[PDB]
Amino acid sequence: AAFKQQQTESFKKAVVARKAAKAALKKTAYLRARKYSR
Amino acid sequence: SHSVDLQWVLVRQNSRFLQKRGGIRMSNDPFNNNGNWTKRHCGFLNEKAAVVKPAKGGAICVTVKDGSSNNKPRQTYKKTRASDVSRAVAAVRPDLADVSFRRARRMACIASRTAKVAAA
Amino acid sequence: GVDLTGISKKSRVIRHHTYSTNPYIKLLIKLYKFLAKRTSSGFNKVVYQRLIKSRSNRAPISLSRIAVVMKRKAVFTAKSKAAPIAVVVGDVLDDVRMARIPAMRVCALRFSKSARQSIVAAGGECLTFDQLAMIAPTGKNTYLLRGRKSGRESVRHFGASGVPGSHSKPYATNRGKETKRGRRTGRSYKRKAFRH
Amino acid sequence: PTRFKKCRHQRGSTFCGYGRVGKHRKHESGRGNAGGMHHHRINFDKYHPGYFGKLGMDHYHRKKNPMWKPTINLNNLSRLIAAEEAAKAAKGGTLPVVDLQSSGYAKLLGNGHIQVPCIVKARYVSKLADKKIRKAGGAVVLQA
Amino acid sequence: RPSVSVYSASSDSVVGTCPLPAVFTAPIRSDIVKFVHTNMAKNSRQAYAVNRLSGMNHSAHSWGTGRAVARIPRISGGGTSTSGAGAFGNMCRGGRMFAPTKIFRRWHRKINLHQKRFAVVSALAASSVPSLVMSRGHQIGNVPEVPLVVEDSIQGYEKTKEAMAFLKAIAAIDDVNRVNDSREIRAGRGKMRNRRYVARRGPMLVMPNNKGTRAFRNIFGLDLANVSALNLLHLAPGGHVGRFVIWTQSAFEQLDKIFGTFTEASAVKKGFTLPAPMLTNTDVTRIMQSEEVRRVLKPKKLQTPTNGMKNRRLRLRLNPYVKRE
Amino acid sequence: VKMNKPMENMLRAVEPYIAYGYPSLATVRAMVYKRGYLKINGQRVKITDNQMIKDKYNNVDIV
Amino acid sequence: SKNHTNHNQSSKNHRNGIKGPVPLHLHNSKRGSWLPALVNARRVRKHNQKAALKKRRERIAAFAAK
Amino acid sequence: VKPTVSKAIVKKRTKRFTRHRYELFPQLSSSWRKPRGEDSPVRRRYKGQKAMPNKGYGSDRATKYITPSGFRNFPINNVEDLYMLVMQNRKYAGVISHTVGARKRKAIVRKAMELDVRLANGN
RNA sequence: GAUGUGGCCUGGAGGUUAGGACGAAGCUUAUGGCGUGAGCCUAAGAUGGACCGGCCUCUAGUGCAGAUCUUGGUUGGCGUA
RNA sequence: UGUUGGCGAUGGAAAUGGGGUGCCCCCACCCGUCUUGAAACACGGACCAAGGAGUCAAACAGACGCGCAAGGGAGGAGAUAUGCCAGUACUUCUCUCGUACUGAAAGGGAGAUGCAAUGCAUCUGUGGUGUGCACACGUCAAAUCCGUUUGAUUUGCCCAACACC
Ligand SMILES: [K+]
Ligand SMILES: [K+]
Ligand SMILES: [Mg+2]
Ligand SMILES: [Mg+2]
Ligand SMILES: [Mg+2]
Ligand SMILES: [Mg+2]
Ligand SMILES: [Mg+2]
Ligand SMILES: [Mg+2]
Ligand SMILES: [Mg+2]
Ligand SMILES: [Mg+2]
Ligand code: NA
Ligand code: NA
Ligand code: NA
Ligand code: NA
Ligand code: NA
Ligand code: NA
Ligand code: NA
Repeated sequence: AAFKQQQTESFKKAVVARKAAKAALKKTAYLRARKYSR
Repeated sequence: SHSVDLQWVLVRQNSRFLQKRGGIRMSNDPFNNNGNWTKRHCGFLNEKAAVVKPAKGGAICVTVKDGSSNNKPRQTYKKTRASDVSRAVAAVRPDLADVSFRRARRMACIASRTAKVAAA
Repeated sequence: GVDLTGISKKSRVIRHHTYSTNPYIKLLIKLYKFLAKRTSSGFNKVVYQRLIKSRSNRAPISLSRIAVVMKRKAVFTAKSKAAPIAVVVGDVLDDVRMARIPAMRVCALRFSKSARQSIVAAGGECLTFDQLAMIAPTGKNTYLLRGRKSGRESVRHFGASGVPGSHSKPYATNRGKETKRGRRTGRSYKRKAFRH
Repeated sequence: PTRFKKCRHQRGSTFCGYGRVGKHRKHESGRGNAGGMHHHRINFDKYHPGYFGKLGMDHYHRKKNPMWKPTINLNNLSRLIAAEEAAKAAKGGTLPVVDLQSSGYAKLLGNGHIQVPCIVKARYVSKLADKKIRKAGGAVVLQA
Repeated sequence: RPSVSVYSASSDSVVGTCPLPAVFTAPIRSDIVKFVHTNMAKNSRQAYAVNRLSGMNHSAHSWGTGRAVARIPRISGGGTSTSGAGAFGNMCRGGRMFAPTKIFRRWHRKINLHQKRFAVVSALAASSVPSLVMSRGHQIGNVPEVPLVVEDSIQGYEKTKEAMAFLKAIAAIDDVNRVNDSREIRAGRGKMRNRRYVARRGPMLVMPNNKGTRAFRNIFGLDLANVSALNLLHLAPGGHVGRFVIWTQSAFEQLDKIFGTFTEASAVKKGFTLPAPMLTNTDVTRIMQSEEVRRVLKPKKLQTPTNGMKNRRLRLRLNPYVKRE
Repeated sequence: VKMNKPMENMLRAVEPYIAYGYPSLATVRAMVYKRGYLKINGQRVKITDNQMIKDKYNNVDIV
Repeated sequence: SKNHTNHNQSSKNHRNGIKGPVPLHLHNSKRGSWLPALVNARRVRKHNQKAALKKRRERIAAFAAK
Repeated sequence: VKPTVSKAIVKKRTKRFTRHRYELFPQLSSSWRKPRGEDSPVRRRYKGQKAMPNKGYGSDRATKYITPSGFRNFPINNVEDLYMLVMQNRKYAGVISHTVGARKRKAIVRKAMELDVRLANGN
C-alpha cells in the first residue's frame, strides 16, 4: 500500500497548491484591471 | 515456455469456446464467470482460475485452479455467504472478487426462485 | 462554406499498425508501445516506430559494419566506461571478408546461424528485445544502427535510362541486345553522361 | 483467387474502369511491339536506348564449355577453407592447400585484404593477386 | 528440463519417466502452419474441363441487318424447332460457355523444404499445450497428462476388444465417443459425389513402425500414425493447431533423433536444427509490471456559462474588478 | 490588424469583400468576453478563466 | 481539327505549385569551368585531405595519452 | 426480469430507402440500388425526388440495436445456451431459432422460466 | 477515375459447433424487430414432406432492368379486321 | 428535481410504436445512352421466369506477407515406410540465379595508411569534407504534486541518406 499512500499524499499536497495559485491570480488580475482603468 | 499472452494471440479469433452469433461475442467456457470473451475471464488458458457453480440443494461450490498441476488435466481443478465465496476466490485471483460476489448472489437467488416454483 | 482549397494535399501517409502475421512481432509491438507511451526516452519511441515498418524498410546489417562503427566510437571513450549495446531492428548477417572481431553485445530481431556463431566465438552475446527491455528499460548506453538501402537492384533500375545524365539500368533479359543506337556516337547519337 | 480481384469490386458500375468517352476496344495501338519507330518512338527512345542497329563481329558456333572461367577474390578465399584448418593456419609454418578447380573456380582475382595465408592452386591468376599473396606469406601454384 | 510420466496400458499407474524433447519447446507459428496447409492441401487434386467442341457443333451464321432481328449466329436449315435459333455465345441456349475450362490450370503447388519442416515442428509444439488442444475441440478433461505417453506393450494386441479396453483405461473414449456421435449425412451436392458421410476428428496414436495395427485398424474415430513420416494435414486438421496425440514410448524416444535440438543437428533431416526463438521469455505482462520498469515509468499526475457579459458569475470570474466600477 | 503601410496596401486590394473601421474599447471588450476562443494544441477552446490565458501565453505581461 | 489554347494551364501549374529553385550551395559542380584553375584547385584539395588525416591521428594520440 | 434503463430511442428515419421507379415494374425488387444514370434526377438531388442513404442517417450509439422491450437479441438453439446468458440477465434476451422443434422448445421454455432469462419469442 | 471496409450475398472443400417426422429445403405475406445500406432474424401458413444452419480458413462457371440480347410462357388491340 | 389530475381493477381493456387504404395543403418534366448541351419532334424501351459479359496460361516489373542469407532454390529422377497412398516422409550428384565488371575483339580485371616515386613496411579496420536519428557529457528556459518532465541548445561519435571530391 506504499504506492497508494504516496499517490494520495502527493494529491493532497497538489490540491492546496492549486487553490493557492488561484488565489494569487485573482489578486494579480484585480490590480492590473485597476491600473488599466486609471 | 509458451505464455498466456502468446496463447491468447493464437486463439483470440477462432476457438470452440467463442460463440459469435448476430454481432455478439460470448464465451461457452465452463470456467468463465461472465460470458465475456476477454483474456481476463478466459479461464481455460489462464494459469490460475476460480469459478462459482451451483451445487445440489442450496449449496454453492467453488472450483479452483491453483496453477501447479497444469499439464495434468485430471488434476487441474479441485473443488471446495457471498463474502465468504469472494474471500475464497481472492486467494487465487484478486481481480475476480466482484464478479464472484455477484455470481454467488445470483446463484442463491436462482435457488430460491427454483424452490418457489417447485412448491408451486 | 469555408474556403479550404488544397487542404487535402497536407495529409501525410503513415502506417500506424503492422501488416505482419507474426505473433512474436505482435508481442514485441505490445511491449514497446507501452514503453513508448509511459517513458520519456526517445529511444523507445524510435524503436516502436521502426517495429511497425515493412520488411523492405528494415534492411539487414553486416557484422563488419557493426565492428567498424563500434571501434570508431570506442577510440574517443574513457577507458573505464563500458562499451554500449548495438541495437538493430532487423537481421544481422555475417561477413567472410572480416575474420577477427572484438567482443560485443548485439540485440537484433534475427541472427544468421553463422553470425550467432561468430559473435559467440569472438566472445560476445546475442540478445533479444525482451532482454534489452530488462537490461536498459530506457535505452541508456546503446547504439542504434540501420542497414544499407542503396545498392539494391531495384534502386539502380529506378529512372529513365535514355535521358541525359542518367545512369540507371534498363529492364532487359538479354545483355547484348540494347547497345548501338542511342548508346554509341557512331550510330545516330549517344545520350550524354553528364548534365548540370 | 477470384474473390480478391477488381472485377468483384466493380459489379454494378457499368464501364469497369475504362470510361464512357474512350471505351475499351480491341487493339487501339497495334499488336505487340508494333510502331517502335513511328508512333511509339518516345517510349522506345527514352526507356530502351539501343534497341535498333548492329554492332561487332559474329561467332557462328558458340560453345560455352571451352569458355568456362569463374573467378574468386582474395578476401573471399576463406569460404574454401574449413574452420579447423583456418584456426591451425599461421604464416611461416604449415599452410592449408586450396584447390580452385575442384571447388568450382578457375581464376583468382586480387580485390581486398587477405584474411589468412594459404597455398592456392589455380588455372589463372592476376598480377596483383600473385603479388599480394606472396607478400602475405602464401603462394599460388598453376594447375591444369 | 522437465520430465514426462509413462502410463501403463492396463491400470492407472505410472511405469517410467522420460525427459521432454526440445521439439515441444520450439516456437509456435500459426501463420506458417496456415500457409503451408493452404498450399499443401492443393496437391491431392484432379483436373476437370469441358470438351473442346461443346456448344460449337453447328454451322450457324449471322443473318445480317435488314431483317428485323439481332445480329447473332443462327442455326441453319428448316423443319425443326431449332431452326433459326441463336448459336455460338454465352448468352444463347445451347451455346458455348465464357472462357471454357482447360486442364493446364495450375492444380499443384511448390513449398520450400525448410518451411514445411518449420510447420511440422510448430504443430508438434502446439500439440503439447493442453489449452490449445481444448480450443481446437478435443475432450481431454479426464486425461492423465499431456503429452500422453503409453507403454510399448500395446503393439502385441490381437483383438479389438482388447484395444477398446486400453482406450477406456487411458480415457480417450470421450473423444472417440464425440467422433462417433457426430456422424451424419453431408449437406449439399457433395453427397451425390462419393462424399456422403461426415464426422469429427478424434485422437491420433503414433507408433514406432508399421507393426501391431491389426487391433486398432477398425476402431471408428481413431487414427494411426508412423513417427518416421508425420503429416501436417493430420497434425493440424483444417489449418488449426492442437491435435490430441497419444505417444508410444519408443516413438517418444525417437523424436529427438528425428528432429534434432537447438544446438545438435538432426540425424535424419540432413543439417536441420530447431529454429531459434525471437523472444527468450514470451511473458511480456511480467516485464511490463516488473520493478525495473516501474522504477523508470513516468509518475502519475492529478487530473457552464458562456456569455461573459450579462452572466454575472462568468463576468466576475474573468474580471474581479467589476465590483469597483 | 495593425493599420500600417504593409497592411493598408493589402486591405486596399480586397475592398469589395470586407467592411472595416476603427474599434473602441467597448467593442474590443465585448468581442473578447463574448466570442473569444484560443488555439490550444490546435483546437478551438472558449475562454473561461484566467488560468487558460496564463498557460497559453506563458508571458508575465499576459495573465 | 487543330486548336490551341492556354486556358486551364496556369491553374494546372499552380495546383501543386511552382516549386522554387534548389539552393545554390547544392549541386555545385565545377565540370566545364576553366581548366587551369580547376587543376590547381584539385591539388589543393588533395593536400587538405592529407592534412585532415594527420590532424585526426594527432587527436587520437593525445586523447589516448591523456 | 427487467432490463437496464437507457435514454429514449430516437430513430432519425423510419421510412425505408426503396429503389427508384420500382412501383412501375413488377420485376424490380424494392431493395436499394445506387442510381448512376448521367441524367438521373435522384442522383442529381432535385427537390421533389426520393433520398439516398448517407452516414448522417446513422443512429445513436447509446441505443443502437436495442429492441422495443429494452433488451438485445441473442439467438439460442438448445438448453445449454441459456447458461451463458444467465449472468447478463438485464442486457440480453434469447431468441429461439425457427427450426428448433416443439419437443425441444418445451424444455427450453421451462429452463428459461426457472433461470429467469427473458425469451423474445417464448411460447 | 483510384483506394478501403472483424462490409453484405451465392455454389462447393478442410475444420468446429449445432438443428430435423413434436416436421428439413422450397414457396406465400397490411408478420413485425434490427441495420445509414447491401441485408439478417422471428411470427403465421387452415403450405410442404427429407434434409440442413452459425463461426474460422480454402476455392470458383459467384449478384442483372434494358445488349433490334437468347429460350419458354403470357398479354392489350379484340369477340375486332 | 420532485408535485397535482385523467385513463388503466386482467379485459373482446387502455396506451405507445409499426403496417394498410382514402382525403386535404404544399412540392415534383421519362428512364438508359452518346453529346458543349436531352423532358426532347435524337436512338433503345408490351409483361414475367430461367440464362447472360475482364477468365485461364506464360515472360517481366513494383508494392505487401513468409523462409533462409554470401548464399538461395530446384527440376527430372531414385530409394523405402509402401506392398489407405495421384498424398506425406527421405536423398547423392548436378543445374540455375547471385557474390565483378569491362572491351568489337585478341584480352584484362577493383582495400586502407605511412614512406618513396608488378617499389617497400604495417593490418582491431569508416578514403575525405558539408548537412545529418538515438546515446554520452555540459548549459540555459518554462512548468511542477518538488520527485521530475516539456523544451531548447554546446561538444564527441555520428547509423540511414543526400551534395561535392
Ligand atoms: K483538339
Ligand atoms: K429502418
Ligand atoms: Mg554493390
Ligand atoms: Mg557493318
Ligand atoms: Mg478397416
Ligand atoms: Mg440517363
Ligand atoms: Mg458451380
Ligand atoms: Mg400486398
Ligand atoms: Mg457467369
Ligand atoms: Mg552485378
Ligand atoms: Na482509349
Ligand atoms: Na475522343
Ligand atoms: Na451445352
Ligand atoms: Na449531364
Ligand atoms: Na431475370
Ligand atoms: Na455505351
Ligand atoms: Na436523358
